[PDB]
Amino acid sequence: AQSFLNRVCGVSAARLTPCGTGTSTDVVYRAFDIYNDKVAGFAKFLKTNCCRFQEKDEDDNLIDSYFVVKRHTFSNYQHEETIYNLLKDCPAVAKHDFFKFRIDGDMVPHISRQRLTKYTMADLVYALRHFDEGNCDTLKEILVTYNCCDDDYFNKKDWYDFVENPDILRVYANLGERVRQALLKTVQFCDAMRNAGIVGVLTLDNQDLNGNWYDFGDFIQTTPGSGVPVVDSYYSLLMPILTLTRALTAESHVDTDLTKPYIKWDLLKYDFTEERLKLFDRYFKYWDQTYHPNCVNCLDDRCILHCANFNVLFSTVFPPTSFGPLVRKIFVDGVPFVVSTGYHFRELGVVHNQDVNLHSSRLSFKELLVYAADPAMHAASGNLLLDKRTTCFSVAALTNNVAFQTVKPGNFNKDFYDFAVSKGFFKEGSSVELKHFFFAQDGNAAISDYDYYRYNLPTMCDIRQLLFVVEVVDKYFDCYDGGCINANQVIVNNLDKSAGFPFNKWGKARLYYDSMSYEDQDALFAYTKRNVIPTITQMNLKYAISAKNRARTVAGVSICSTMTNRQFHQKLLKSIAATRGATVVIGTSKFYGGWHNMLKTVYSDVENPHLMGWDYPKCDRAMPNMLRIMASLVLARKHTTCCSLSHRFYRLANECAQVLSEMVMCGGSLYVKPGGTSSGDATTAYANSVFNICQAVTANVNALLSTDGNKIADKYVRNLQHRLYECLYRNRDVDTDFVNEFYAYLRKHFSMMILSDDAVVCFNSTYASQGLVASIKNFKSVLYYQNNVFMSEAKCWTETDLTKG
Amino acid sequence: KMSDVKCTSVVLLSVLQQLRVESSSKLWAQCVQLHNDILLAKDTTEAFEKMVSLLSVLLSMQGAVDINKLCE
Amino acid sequence: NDALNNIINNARDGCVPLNIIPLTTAAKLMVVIPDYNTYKNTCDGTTFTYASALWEIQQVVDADSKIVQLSEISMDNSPNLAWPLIVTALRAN
Amino acid sequence: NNELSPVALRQMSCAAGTTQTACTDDNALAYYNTTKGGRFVLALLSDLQDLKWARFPKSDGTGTIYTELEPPCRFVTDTPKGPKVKYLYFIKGLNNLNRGMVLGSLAATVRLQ
Ligand SMILES: [Mn+2]
Ligand SMILES: [Mn+2]
Ligand SMILES: [Zn+2]
Ligand SMILES: [Zn+2]
Repeated sequence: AQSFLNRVCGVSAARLTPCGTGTSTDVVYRAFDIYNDKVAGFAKFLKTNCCRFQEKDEDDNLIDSYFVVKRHTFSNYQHEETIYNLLKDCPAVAKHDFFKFRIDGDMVPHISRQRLTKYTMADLVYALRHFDEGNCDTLKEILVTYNCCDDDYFNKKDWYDFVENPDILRVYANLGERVRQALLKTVQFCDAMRNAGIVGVLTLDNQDLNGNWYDFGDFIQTTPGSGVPVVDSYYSLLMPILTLTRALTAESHVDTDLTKPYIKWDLLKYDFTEERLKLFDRYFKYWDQTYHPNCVNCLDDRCILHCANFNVLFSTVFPPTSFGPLVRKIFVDGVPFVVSTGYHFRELGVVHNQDVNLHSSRLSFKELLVYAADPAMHAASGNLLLDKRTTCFSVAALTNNVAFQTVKPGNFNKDFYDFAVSKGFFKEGSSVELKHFFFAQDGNAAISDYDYYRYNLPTMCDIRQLLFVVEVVDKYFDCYDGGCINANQVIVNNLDKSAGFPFNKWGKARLYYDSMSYEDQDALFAYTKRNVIPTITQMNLKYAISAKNRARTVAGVSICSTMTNRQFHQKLLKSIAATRGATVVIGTSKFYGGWHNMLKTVYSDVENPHLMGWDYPKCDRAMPNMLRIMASLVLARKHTTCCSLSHRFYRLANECAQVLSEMVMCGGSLYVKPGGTSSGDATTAYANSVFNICQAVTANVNALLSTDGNKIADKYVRNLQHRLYECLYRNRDVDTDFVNEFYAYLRKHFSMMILSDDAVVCFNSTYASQGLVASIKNFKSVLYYQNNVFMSEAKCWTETDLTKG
Repeated sequence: KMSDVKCTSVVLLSVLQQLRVESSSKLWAQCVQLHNDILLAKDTTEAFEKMVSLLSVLLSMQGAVDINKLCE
Repeated sequence: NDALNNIINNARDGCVPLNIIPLTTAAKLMVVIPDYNTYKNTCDGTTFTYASALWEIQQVVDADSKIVQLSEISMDNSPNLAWPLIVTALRAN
Repeated sequence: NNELSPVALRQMSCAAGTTQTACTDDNALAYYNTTKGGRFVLALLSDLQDLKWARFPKSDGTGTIYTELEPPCRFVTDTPKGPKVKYLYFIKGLNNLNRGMVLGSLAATVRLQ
């Protein structure tokens, strides 16, 4: 009847309005995270047994707060009652209310909670990580309700895009405070659970956006002072959001309040080792895995990933004028220099040089090279520069006047044109027509293309999923060999190319590859395994035919980088390029029937095939730093015997100092490259392949995990789902048996062909139509929440008649 | 007919560039902008007005003696 | 300069970040302004403050690297100038 | 649903002690993770207050592994023997999830007051 409604409201705010039927339930689609003994996943299920009431604000207007009430059994009733009685005093628990009503002649029990919010955090996280712009109604409602935007904003089409409409960051960042408060109240909930002696597993689908918690249904009780919270899935699923919405932006104000001035850090202070641990203890107190503020203390590669992931987030709070090399005044032959004696990354903490020799007597040729390539001496003796054309952090000016470089138009070969028009070509209405021309560019063309690095944002990665995608991508590369090679074995083509800055003032690469005997090069390559050498990259424009008027800019890295990177990587690089029948197809020619062999390779044994391909919009500049780091780690993994563990870490640090944040010398003044690959280094064409395979595996993982595991009919793939979730989140160490299992599943139902980001995939289709493998929308979702680019469906094709390739 | 316009815009920009027109940044910016719009045009009539605008730049100076160069 | 030695002595370890040496010891500042609107907010008048110091404007030049006097850069006269203006200044004490 | 640990693992006995050489014969009980790629016990269930080293010879018998233990946990159960206060000892470095599994199994199949 109606006494139900006046019973539910209880004591406070009896402004109850039914939000459906009466004494019956209310079924809605919500995103859970289920793992019982029969099903895993992070998928939208059908929540049924709950009657939802909405409160009325004054003036008779509907307010954003609800009174849910479940209806379930009798043992869960008392169990819930006891656990709530124990957990009531915490501020981060929503007020329950247990009562018995009657529908027919029986006291059906209820849990009439109070003052909810319509959505949990699980809906927010799912909708951001599983985007589909065709139907994003839940995201629209969640955005409008919390005053982040207004409904009139969504009439501006391509609103969701990141390249177009770059203002959407300002819309998303308005959700930071709610998420930060959720983090804090989760910490307080964990403290209450521990001190109360309760053992339980935490999910996001039991936390309204305000911060409170509920559903103490599957908890168990232990002795007080000895409880344990389980937070592996919660934090790891929530990781990618904390940099979409900048949830830690309120940590740079004077007393962490948004209505205060900014903290003014000291100029010279660069350590920030205590602050990182304080942040970790405040927000991630119960993440029971050691977090090393500086990664030079890490034990192996996976710990380096696990600590770089946290440093990425914690480095966006500290000022960007303290990062970079940490120079030191060194006396040589009675003269003070300024030379780099370390580094300070955002993703690896502080790294110190091991072999530094102040009060040196004389400099060898190796010393002269390693001192004429460091930006410290250059920048520390140049005028300041404040460039308002760009948003990238400028550093200094080496000269007194900037230089403007233009791009000339290509010339005309008239005789061929006359011959063409003689033979009845270029007639109006013909299919063949001129479209590829030599475009021209005005004075400020170089800097207007360097400015595109503004599409690079500090991104967090789902670490407990990357620590498995990296295993599978690793298994994809177990067919080849690699190792360090000596100076007398490197193979270099075209020895008369430029030597970078400032070496291009004296001669081409031949001179520097010539003056060093076969012992100087090895001395340098063994020096870099215990030191860090920052370098200065030049930026040049290409002059080639094209169909689009945008310029193309390529980075000419200095010789001191590629000279050692060749020795480090060349064995593996030339073992990849000399293999036929693999996934990567670098080196396989299309002449003499190679293309036919490739196409018949990728059609291998799939059952109901359907082609699918793609390419990435601005692949080099939209690259996050974590995926670059992981790609370099996967490439350097093969050195299990030739190098130690400190040597491998210092080589990785050198790579990050040379191709990830190196001081680009664009024009006539140094800038700071924020992130992304520089396309003119030694291992671009293979790092891109590693990236592409990583995205493919991530799409497969997301597509298989996020499926309702009660409709899947083939038993084996359901067991695959369950074990996949188990080894992803409920586990900590690699399980090579299941890694082999999943890799076999992939290569049997997802065939691939890869070059540097230009891929082709042949997939079983009657599975992809049931979401057991990656479709072409899954790559859109992954690129959205991980690469920060929206994949337009005018660049991804899909083909179904295999007779045409 | 438009292909002839694109080709003549290419050669016109080349002769303008070797006439040392890029010493004044604004003029070179206007010229390169017009040339890019001519090359990307899909129809003939706007190509021709941008063409005459681009040719007026060459006619403006005195470096290209026209009466001799027009020898028929 | 003695300022570089001064800021290198005050470090706890003698190692200071690279991105603060020019910021706190440079004797000349270069600005690049794309349009008059940005010029008004930053390099307004013969003195301006950046990096918590005092600078005086000197030798304003345009893209063609020809000297432009300060009175010319008005609102209405702006469309008659090459407009990556490079405004130089020196550190005042 | 997100359940803690479906099904329990098992119970056995093992050896422990106070130092490296203080490892006497069977003096505790261990719940173990049954993995095909090796053997891994979870928790040391004992009556003596200050055990600090535990030991178990390798399956080959040539080697033997020492397992350091964290500070103990105080709990009791109900049995025909009456109030019988044991100390739960965890291997050092045990992660939260396995603590949850062992504690859930203990509270499920064994009484506590
Ligand atoms: Mn729940
Ligand atoms: Mn429940
Ligand atoms: Zn670590
Ligand atoms: Zn090696």
